[PDB]
Order: sequence, then structure tokens, then C-alpha cells
Amino acid sequence: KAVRRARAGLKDPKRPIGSFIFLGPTGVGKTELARALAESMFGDDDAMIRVDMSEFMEKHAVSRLVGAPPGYVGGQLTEKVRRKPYSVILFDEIEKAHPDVFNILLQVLDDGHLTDTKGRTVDFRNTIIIMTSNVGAQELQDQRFAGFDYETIRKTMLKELKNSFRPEFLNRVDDIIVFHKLTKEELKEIVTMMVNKLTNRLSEQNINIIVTDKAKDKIAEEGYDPEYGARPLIRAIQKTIEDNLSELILDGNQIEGKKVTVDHDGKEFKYDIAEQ
Amino acid sequence: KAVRRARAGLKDPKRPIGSFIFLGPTGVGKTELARALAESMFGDDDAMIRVDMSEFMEKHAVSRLVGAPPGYVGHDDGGQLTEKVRRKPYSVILFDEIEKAHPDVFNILLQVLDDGHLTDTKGRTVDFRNTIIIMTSNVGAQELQDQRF
Amino acid sequence: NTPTLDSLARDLTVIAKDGTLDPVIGRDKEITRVIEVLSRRTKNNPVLIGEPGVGKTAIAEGLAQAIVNNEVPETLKDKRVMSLDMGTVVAGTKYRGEFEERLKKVMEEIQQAGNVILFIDELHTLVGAGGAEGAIDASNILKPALARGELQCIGATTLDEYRKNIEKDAALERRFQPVQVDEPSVVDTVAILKGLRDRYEAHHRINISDEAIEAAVKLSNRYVSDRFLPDKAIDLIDEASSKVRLKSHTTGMSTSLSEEDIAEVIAGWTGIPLTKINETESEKLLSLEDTLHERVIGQKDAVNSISKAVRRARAGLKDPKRPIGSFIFLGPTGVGKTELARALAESMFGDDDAMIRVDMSEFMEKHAVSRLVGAPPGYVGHDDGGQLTEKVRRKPYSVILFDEIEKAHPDVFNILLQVLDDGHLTDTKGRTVDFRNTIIIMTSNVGAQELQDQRF
Amino acid sequence: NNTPTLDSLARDLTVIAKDGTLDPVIGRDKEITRVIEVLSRRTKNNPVLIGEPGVGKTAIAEGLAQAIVNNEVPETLKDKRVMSLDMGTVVAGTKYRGEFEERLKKVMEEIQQAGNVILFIDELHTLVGAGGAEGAIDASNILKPALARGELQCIGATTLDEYRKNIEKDAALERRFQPVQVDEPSVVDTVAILKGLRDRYEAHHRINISDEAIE
Amino acid sequence: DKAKDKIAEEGYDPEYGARPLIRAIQKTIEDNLSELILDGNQIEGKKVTVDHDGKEFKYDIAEQ
Amino acid sequence: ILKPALARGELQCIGATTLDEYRKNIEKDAALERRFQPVQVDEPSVVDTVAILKGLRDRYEAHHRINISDEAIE
Ligand SMILES: Nc1ncnc2c1ncn2[C@@H]1O[C@H](COP(=O)(O)OP(=O)(O)OP(O)(O)=S)[C@@H](O)[C@H]1O
Ligand SMILES: Nc1ncnc2c1ncn2[C@@H]1O[C@H](COP(=O)(O)OP(=O)(O)OP(O)(O)=S)[C@@H](O)[C@H]1O
Ligand SMILES: Nc1ncnc2c1ncn2[C@@H]1O[C@H](COP(=O)(O)OP(=O)(O)OP(O)(O)=S)[C@@H](O)[C@H]1O
Ligand SMILES: Nc1ncnc2c1ncn2[C@@H]1O[C@H](COP(=O)(O)OP(=O)(O)OP(O)(O)=S)[C@@H](O)[C@H]1O
Ligand SMILES: Nc1ncnc2c1ncn2[C@@H]1O[C@H](COP(=O)(O)OP(=O)(O)OP(O)(O)=S)[C@@H](O)[C@H]1O
Ligand SMILES: [Mg+2]
Ligand SMILES: [Mg+2]
Ligand SMILES: [Mg+2]
Ligand SMILES: [Mg+2]
Repeated sequence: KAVRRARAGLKDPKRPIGSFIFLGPTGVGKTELARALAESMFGDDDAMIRVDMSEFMEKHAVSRLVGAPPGYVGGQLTEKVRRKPYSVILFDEIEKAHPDVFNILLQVLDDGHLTDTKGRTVDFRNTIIIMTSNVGAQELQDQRFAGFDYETIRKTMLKELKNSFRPEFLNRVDDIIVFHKLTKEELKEIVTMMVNKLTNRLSEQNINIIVTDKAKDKIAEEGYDPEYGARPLIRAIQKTIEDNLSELILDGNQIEGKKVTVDHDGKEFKYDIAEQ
Repeated sequence: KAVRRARAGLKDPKRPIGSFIFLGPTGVGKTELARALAESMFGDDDAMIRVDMSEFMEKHAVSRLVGAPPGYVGHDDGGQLTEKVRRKPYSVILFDEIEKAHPDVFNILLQVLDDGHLTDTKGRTVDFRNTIIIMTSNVGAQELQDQRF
Repeated sequence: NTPTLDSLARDLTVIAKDGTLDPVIGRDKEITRVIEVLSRRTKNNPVLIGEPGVGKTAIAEGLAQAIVNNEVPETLKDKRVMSLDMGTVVAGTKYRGEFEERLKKVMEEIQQAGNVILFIDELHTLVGAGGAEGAIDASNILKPALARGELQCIGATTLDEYRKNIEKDAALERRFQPVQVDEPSVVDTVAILKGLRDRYEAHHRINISDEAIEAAVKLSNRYVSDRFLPDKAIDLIDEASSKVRLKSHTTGMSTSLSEEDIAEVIAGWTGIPLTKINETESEKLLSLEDTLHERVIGQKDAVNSISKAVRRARAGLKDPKRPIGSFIFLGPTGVGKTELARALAESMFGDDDAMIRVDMSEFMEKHAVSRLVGAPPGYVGHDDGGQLTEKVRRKPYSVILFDEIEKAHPDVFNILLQVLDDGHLTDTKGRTVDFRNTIIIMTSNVGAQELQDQRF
Repeated sequence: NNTPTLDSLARDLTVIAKDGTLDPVIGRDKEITRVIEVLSRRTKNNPVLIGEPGVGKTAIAEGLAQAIVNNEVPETLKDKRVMSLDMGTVVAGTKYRGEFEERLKKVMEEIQQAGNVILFIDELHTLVGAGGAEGAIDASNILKPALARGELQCIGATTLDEYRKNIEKDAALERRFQPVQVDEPSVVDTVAILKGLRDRYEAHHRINISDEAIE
Repeated sequence: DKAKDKIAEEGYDPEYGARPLIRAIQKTIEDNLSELILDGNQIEGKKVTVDHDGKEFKYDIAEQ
Repeated sequence: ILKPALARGELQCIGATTLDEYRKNIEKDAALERRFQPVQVDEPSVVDTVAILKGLRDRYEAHHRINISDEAIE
């Protein structure tokens, strides 16, 4: 919707295309969604401007954004945005910065302007700003009921965001989206996507793979862990698919140019080998 | 009333037209008021000399206001704010969100509010006596939110 | 005629007729922008902007070829491309007014000829060039002519030298039009190399195969992070060709490049083991657990996991987007885990000192994080850069040991998060260091004491 | 020879090698091979020798000069001249505008006309910013055009930290040199080195040096 | 006026002042106009009237 | 050399420079600064810019050999 408003010309000239906080559990596609947006707008993930806020644990690191004061030894963000004014900016995992680094963001969000230590103004008015976070996720496991869902999770995360960030910052964001924890069906679709991307990475090595739905479902149930989202699926793929193929191709290269089929027989994975 | 009092000629020559702290809850047009004043006085918002104090968090960033310290590389250039004011002595100056600056920045502002003069690090003195100085803040909003009854 | 200019400047048009200039491929959009700007009325001065090695000087050479080949609109069908090194202009102007007179003469000759397109490559040199205690620099002499359309002046410079030098002089900046030369894509780079190929075959006296072109582009794009695509792919093809020449020439005849001749060069540059797995290396990798148990007794599960990650990287199944492995080793004191990290480093490099080591017990204060990534711009020691970033950049295939992780301030590991997920860490200069080929081992003994002071 | 100004600014290492006064270079066959591979390149055929202080980089360039004299290099190099150029010598006596740019331009023309010269610039990090700054054009900017199209075959040596501090600040200059990593030799390699150098020290100190003294 | 009043209550949030009104204007007015104008340029040169019926906003297109 | 004549009124000398180069060069020599009177040329408005472009139009049409519409100016 924000991208369409920008392309329709309805977007207020004096403001960025959008500013979004992506909030949720760990391992839920919010940084992946930011990269997917960058790809959909520019054809590659590399076109995203990225700022990994954990580098900014201490206030004075803000000089990376706007440069060193006049006459002091030695801005990165200002130069990159001035070079590509139509771009996606990702401030990943905002809560790990020093709380008041984002005081610099305020003028960006309200005006779409930021001033460079050379006295030069850069206009973020055509950028999209995305800020991933997972405040509250630690508190969600500190919490235990000495006593006898989604909306309560949403509310407590939003409250912890209210605690961590000053009110005049949160007031400038155009939208604050909480991400749903993944369902097991969604995890099975993610397994299908990952297996596709593995297959067509390996195919240009001339290693041809197929994985049956039974095998993918076994992987999806092996990697299931709700508190960790999709990441434990990667580890399951590494253990099951990649380890045994690596053993085969190292042990006499017995796979190059052949076809490998992975299926699970109900007891264990099997790695049948055949010609095309 | 401050604008009208200055245009009537009754303003103290030694002082700026006005200095005002705008304070209160977020999203209440205290920045928009400064913008509207700038438009009413000059016909465009962009005539406002806007300074975003949230860049001045570290002590040494004050070099942007009055130039690099003596012997530093940019020392001959003078300050960016001093030169913008010297170039346009009738102007609205907005110090947005003052409380986010390092405390040391207000020591520079003191002589501006006291004599209407700012000494650039070159030693040149810039006269603010015809400017309007507006400072916005929202100190206490986090103290307001943790007022539980 | 232009008798001073002819002595000061190289004529690229005659050199293009001679034919020594290498061919330009695919850059039709940039050449079109250059033609559009040159056909302007008032400030027909394109400046080609981009990274080092992306091809800007090649764009100017391709424009000289296009003029010679009469592929240009009629207004350019008889134009001279003159490449004016400002060094040659400044050279020998010992006395007052000699530089100003020489450059004024050059401008007069350009004006009277009218058919010259000047090419001031390295345009950032033009600011202050020829200045002195009372001289007038080249920029202030050229400013009048650049703004009346009398000169047609192509320039080229890096983005950083543009910002640093000629965005200082805001009056000079106005007079040039930046044509952004982007880094070409993989497929564009393949086409570029195929077009250049004949020039390198004629030098090295070898056949350069298409799959070698594809290997060199893919590998140099994946593993050479400091340099940009066309230059570094040409570099990799040129060194692989030189290598196979040298090896065959000193004691069939139609020697041909191959993907392995490229892998050997890229492995020589980076130290990453990219050459084909021979049987000795494979037998060593398969017996890796046995080699690690020569120094670590027990701990079978850890040895297994480490060896499987090493095999998974050497096979080529590792996700390109992520480090080879990240491991936490957790357990009681005096039990193998640091010894296992050292055994792994020895098994991979023949020495324990090849391991990058970070003792987290000295990151007890949060602000110590500046050791990993450097001081912010403006603070003392900013020039020195990050110690971990420099060490990993200098040896991208290395074991990194983060020792005694629980003793560091809890926040300090937030810097690791991007390393573990992307395999990137950003140096405080803004340089990106890729950890994608490192193994990261973290060691801890949390809980292990509680497992003894638990008394039910 | 036909290069009358270069021969006054530089030292001909090839003749000094033919006079046998350069100490012998032992065991560095892989680095020498890499240098030969880079010099045989078509375009950016300039190696830069990178390593720690005292690992033996200048000794690599001298081993190359001796390889030239021994004609054991390929025919493409079999008659090259290695000329060590001190940048502090080039800037000597150049007070007036354009005098340094003229000197280095004439040097470059002489190199191009002779074609049989390999330039060696030890301590290459001095190259950037050499030649002053008050309206001067420094050596790096003068040489960048030639270094990228094969006219100059140039060998550099510098420490890792001076490379980082100086060369990589000018990434356009960085692109033009290929880093040849001069690793520290092993213990047994250093034993072989010292047993090779023995004769040169025995003659100077007029004493025998036992093997177990080397060990 | 009924549309303006509905926007003024959907955007009401007293701790955040006027800014949530902007988000409300964006969601209600600008989303649907951007859909209309991107879906076949059907707004250009025509008049649009926005009202609220007590269930939802309606976006009626007419000639001038 | 010129300070005497500029202060006497011997030369009717118009000059032009940017704000930055005025501040950097000729405000240092405060005696020379005194001899000149600054006329600030402000940036023209949007509508003034439209008028300027409609005035220049003939010169660009005759160069490019095309017609330039008013709405293209706007
Ligand atoms: N909903 C999803 N759809 C598809 N892939 C997903 C999804 N969630 C996670 N993934 C995959 O899981 C991996 C990690 O996803 P991320 O988006 O980085 O998790 P994240 O929570 O956004 O990371 P943070 O914000 O830095 S903690 C990637 O390989 C994604 O492709
Ligand atoms: N009282 C008001 N009257 C009119 N418009 C207002 C008012 N308050 C806010 N606005 C509008 O809502 C937006 C935000 O107003 P601002 O004036 O920027 O809020 P602000 O509180 O002044 O900013 P702060 O203090 O730095 S968070 C602008 O588009 C204003 O036009
Ligand atoms: N489109 C192209 N077609 C053919 N060769 C190309 C092309 N683009 C780049 N090259 C080659 O890339 C190499 C380096 O390109 P250059 O244009 O010389 O570098 P550059 O961009 O001028 O870098 P600097 O820093 O400005 S000297 C040369 O060998 C060119 O032949
Ligand atoms: N399983 C083992 N096999 C062989 N040597 C071992 C083993 N465990 C410990 N050692 C030796 O004991 C010494 C100490 O081993 P360490 O690995 O440093 O202990 P540690 O577990 O690292 O202690 P912490 O957890 O870092 S406090 C070394 O000399 C090791 O060679
Ligand atoms: N491979 C070698 N063969 C023979 N002698 C060597 C070798 N390596 C080093 N040496 C000797 O050890 C010393 C090394 O000095 P250098 O070669 O100048 O080292 P360096 O790295 O060039 O030091 P800098 O950087 O120039 S200060 C000299 O006395 C050399 O003769
Ligand atoms: Mg994130
Ligand atoms: Mg404000
Ligand atoms: Mg060039
Ligand atoms: Mg040396």
C-alpha cells in the first residue's frame, strides 16, 4: 500500500514513502521481508541500504551516520542515500542500539531531511525506512504464570516497545506491524521453498537433486520448534540433506552428473542414486 | 505580541526579538507554529534557519555552530550557524528538541540570549539581535507515561 | 590546427584508427547519455562517475571508437578526442604566467578548431592544478569557457574523489554532468570478457575457453570483495593465462585455459581451498575425526560436528550467504573445548597460531566493542581500524575463537549477530568484511559450576 | 644508456647483481614465480610485495634481478633492466612549479622509449602524496595513467600496515597493484637462508660460523 | 462531513496528538485513490466524492 | 595595486563571486572587502523561473531544432 501510494503520487511530498517497524518473535521473515522488498523494487537484495544497529551500542557511534564534526579526523548513510535517493533503508534490530541514537532519525521521519556534518542536507523523501526489532521476546520467556493466543502477545510486545522507545519517536512511524508466529503449515511451505533454492543452487554445480514430499515433511517435523521460527529448519536441512551429499561427493565424487533422490522410508532418510 | 512589539520599535536594542521554549505533549503543533511564523514573516517555510539539536549529542559537535577549535583544520571557515545568521540577520531560528543536545551547547546559547551576540571561533561576533529564537522540547513525556495513579 | 594541444595531449581518435584500443561492449546506455550531454547547448560536459575499475576510461575510449566508426550523430562525425593529462600541462611552467599562458593558448586553439572534444581523465586533479603563491589554478581559468559551451570536456573520476575534491568547488561542480557508470552485471561481465578475449589470446598465445570465462566471473564475484566486477574478472583471466603460459613454456601445443587454472589463482589470492579435491586431500578430510582425536580425547560429538561442517564447506554445499559454521562449546573447566578449537586450527593450517583468537574476558566493559570494529569517525585511533575486521580481511579462510563468552558484557555479542546471520561485519570506516569463509567457535562454562553446587 | 636522466635518479640493480655484490636469495621460488607471473600479465602487470618488516621483500626484488642476470627467467624478461627508484631522490631539488612533474614525465618517456626497463619502487607507500601539494600533482596521479595500460612494469614493496594506511586510501591506485604475500619463512627455511648467507659474514668478520650456531 | 468525522474518530488517540490523523488520512483516502488510479487510470480527469455510510467509506466517480 | 583606485572611485568595477569564495578569499583582506558593495542575487522563485525559461526558449529551440511546449517548461 505504501509503495502504491508513492507511485500514484498521492504520497505527501514532505515525507518518506514509508517508515515501518517490523516487530515479532525471532526467526520470522521480517528481515527477510525487507530484503524481499529491496529485491522486488531493484532486482537484487544488494541494492538495499543496510545499517546494523548493533554496531551502535554506544551513543558516539552516531558519527558514522552523519560524519565527524568539522576539523576532527574524518557521512556513510548520508552519502549512500544522496547517491541513491530512491532506495530501501533497513535499520535492523533497532533495540540493540543505544536508546538515543534514533534521536537522529526523528528529523528524517518527520521532514525526510537529515543534515550532513559538512552542512549539507540529504533528502530521504523518496526512501523507504524499515526497522526490524524483537523487543519483548526475552520478556515473553521470563514470564511464567504462578497461576492456574496472539492478542495478548501483540499487546505486551507493543507495551515493551512503548517502554524502550521515547513517545515522540513512535509517533512518527507510519505503521507498527507485529509478526505472527509461524504455523506448521507455513513451516512446511518454507521447507518447500528452501529445498527448491537448495536444488537450483546445486543444479548449476551439475548436482541434480529431488526431494519427495515425505522427506520434506519429515524434515519439517524434525525442525519444528515454535520459539525459534524458521531458523531450525536450516539446521535440519544441513544435517539431513547436506551432510550425506557431502560425504558422497567427497567419497570418490560418486555423485557428479548423476541424479540423487532423497526420501524417508518411515525409519530413516535414504539417498538413492540414478542416471537422468 | 513579541513580533508586533519588535516591529513597533519598542524592543530592547541589546536583545533578540524573542526567545521562546515551546514545551508540551508530542504532536501538538509547536514545530508547526514555528513553521507558520516563518511563512507569515517571509512567505516560505524554507526561510527558517532550522537547527536539529539531535545531531549535537556529543560535546565536540558544537564546532558546527561556531567553527573548529583554534588550530584545527577548518578553523578559518567559521561556523555554519554563525555564517547563516550573519548572511540573514532578520530570520527565525528554530532549535528543535533542545534537550537532546549535549549540555555544553547551551553555554554557547547563553551569550546569544544575554547579549544577542555570538562569538565565532575566529573571534568575529555575529549579531542575533534581530532574530527570533524558538526552542522546542518535550522533556518529561517519559515521566508523564510512568505517572501511574 | 592546434599545435600546442597536439604536443600536450594524446589524440585518442588517431589511436583508435591505429587500433590498439581495446573494444567496448554493452555500454550503450552510458555512451548514449554521453552523446546526449555532448549535444547539449550550454554545458555539454559529461563527467563519468563510478567505482574504480568499472570502465569509465573504457567509456571514453569507446566514444573515440564510435566517432572513428561513424556510429555517432552527424554533429560528431568529425570530432577529435584529445586526452589531456594535467600533469603534462603543469610540467615545465617554472615562471609566473607560464601555466596561465599555456592553458589560455590551449583554450584559444580549442575554440578556433571547434572540432575537438577534450578528455580530462582524472578530473579531480583539475582543482588547484598549477596553483602557487600567486598563480591562478586550472579550474578558475577553465570556468568561463565551460559555462559558455566553448569547451567540450569529458571527465572521469571515482565517486570518492568527486565528493572529496570537486564538490568542494561548487562552481566547478555545476559545469559538469555526472554520468553514473554502474558496476556491470555477471552476464554483462561475461560478454565483456568474451569481447576482450581475442586481445588476451594474442598476448598469451593460448586458447581461453568459455567455461573459464564463466568460472572466472563467478569466482571473482563470490570471493574477491575489495574490487569491482570487470577489472577483477579480467585480472583473474589474465593471471590464469600468464600462469599456464609460464608453466608450459619452461621445460598438446594448443594449451587451453580451464576452471582449475582459475581456481588455482583465486586460491592463491585468498587462501580459500577452491582447487579440485584430489585424493590426498579427500582422504585427509575423511580421516579428519581421527586427526582431531590425536589431540582431543573423547568429546566425540563435538569432533563429529566440527568435521561435518568442514566437510560440508569443502564439498561446496555450504550456503554462500553464511559462515562455514558457528559453534558454542559448553561444559566443565579443563575439558577439551579450547584444545579442540586449537586442534581444528592445526588440522586446517598446520599451526595453532593461524587461529584468530579473541579472549572475551577482556570485553567486560561494553565500550570495549571498539576493539572489534574501531573507533567512530572523529575519535582518537579511528585511522587504525578494527583489529578483528583487519585480521579476518587479511585471512578470510580462518578459524575464529571467541573464548569464555559468558565473561564479556552481555551486549557485546550483539555485534556477532550480523556475522552469524549474513557473514558480514562493517568496519567503522564503512568497509564490509565478509566472514562467509570463517569457522566461529565460542566456548563457555555457564551452569557447569551449578551442576556441582546443586545438592538436593 | 639512452635513458640519461633515469640512470641518474635510480640504481641499476641488474648490474649490481652482475657484480655479485647483492647477497644471494635462497628458497623464495614461489614468490619469485608469482612475481614473474604478474610481470608477464598483459595489462596491470605490476606486483607489490606485501609482508611484515624484515621478512625479505627487498630480497625478493634482488633475487629477481639476479634471476635476470642468470638468464633463468623467461625470454620476455631475459634482458630487462631492474631500476630501483627512490622517490625521495626524484623530489630532490624541485622548488619551482612543474619541475617535479617535468622530471617524472621525462623519466616516464624514457621508460616508454626504452621498453626494456622494470621499475622497482621499494617502500611504495611513499608514492602517494610525493611531490608536494601547493598546486603540484603528486606522483600517484602522474603514474596512474601509465600503470593501468602496461607501459610501466613496476615492482613495489611495502609493509601491510603502510599499505593499509596509504595505498588503500586511494582505491584507484590500489587497483593497479597485485599483492604478492611474502610470508615469514619457517624455521628450517631460515636455517637454509643462514647457511646460504654464511660465506658473506665469515668473510666480513673473518671467523668461522658453525652449523650449530645457526641452529 | 460524515467522512471527515469518521476519520477524526478512527484517528483519535489523545497521547499522540494530531499525527495519527495523518495515518488515518493515508489509510482511508490515499489507499483507495491509489488503487483506483493504478487500476487503469480511471480517476484521471474525473471527479471523486468520498462519503461514509455508517458501514464503510464509499468512493464514487463522476464527471465534473 | 588596485586598492587605491577602488577606494577613490577611479574604477567602476563590477565583480561576481559565490558566498563561499567571498567569505574564504576576500573577507580575509578586510581592507579590500570594505572597497566592494555586495549585491545579493537571490535564487528566483518558481514563477520567475518559468518566465526566465519562456524568455530563453527561442535560443534552445533554434539550437536543437525542436518545439518546446509551455507545459514542458512547467
Ligand atoms: N515467513 C517466512 N517465509 C519465508 N522464509 C522465512 C520466513 N521466516 C523466516 N524465513 C527464513 O528464515 C531465515 C531467517 O529469517 P529472518 O527474516 O532473518 O528472521 P528475522 O526474525 O527477520 O531475523 P531478525 O529480525 O534479525 S531476529 C531466512 O533464511 C528466511 O528465508
Ligand atoms: N495544533 C495543531 N494545529 C494544526 N496542525 C497541527 C497541530 N498539531 C499538529 N499538527 C499537524 O500535524 C503534524 C505534526 O505537527 P508538529 O507540529 O510537527 O508536531 P510537534 O509536536 O510540533 O513536533 P514535535 O514537538 O517535535 S514531536 C504536522 O503536519 C502539523 O501540520
Ligand atoms: N564495457 C567494457 N568493455 C570492455 N572492456 C571493459 C569494459 N569496461 C571495462 N573494461 C575493462 O576494464 C579495465 C579497467 O577499466 P578502466 O576504464 O581502465 O578503469 P577505470 O574505470 O578508468 O578506473 P579508474 O580508477 O577511473 S583509472 C580495462 O582493461 C578495460 O578494458
Ligand atoms: N579431552 C582432552 N584431551 C586432550 N587433552 C585435553 C583434554 N582436556 C583437556 N586437555 C588438556 O588440558 C589442558 C587444558 O585444556 P583446555 O582445553 O584449556 O581446558 P578448557 O576446557 O579450555 O578450560 P576452560 O573451559 O576454557 S576454563 C591442555 O593442555 C589440553 O591439552
Ligand atoms: N630468502 C632470503 N634469501 C636470502 N637472504 C634473505 C632472504 N630473506 C631475507 N634475507 C636477508 O634478511 C634481511 C632481510 O631484509 P629485507 O629483505 O630488506 O627485509 P624487508 O622486508 O625488505 O625489510 P624492509 O621492509 O625493506 S625495512 C637481509 O639481510 C636479507 O639479505
Ligand atoms: Mg533484523
Ligand atoms: Mg520539532
Ligand atoms: Mg580514467
Ligand atoms: Mg624495502
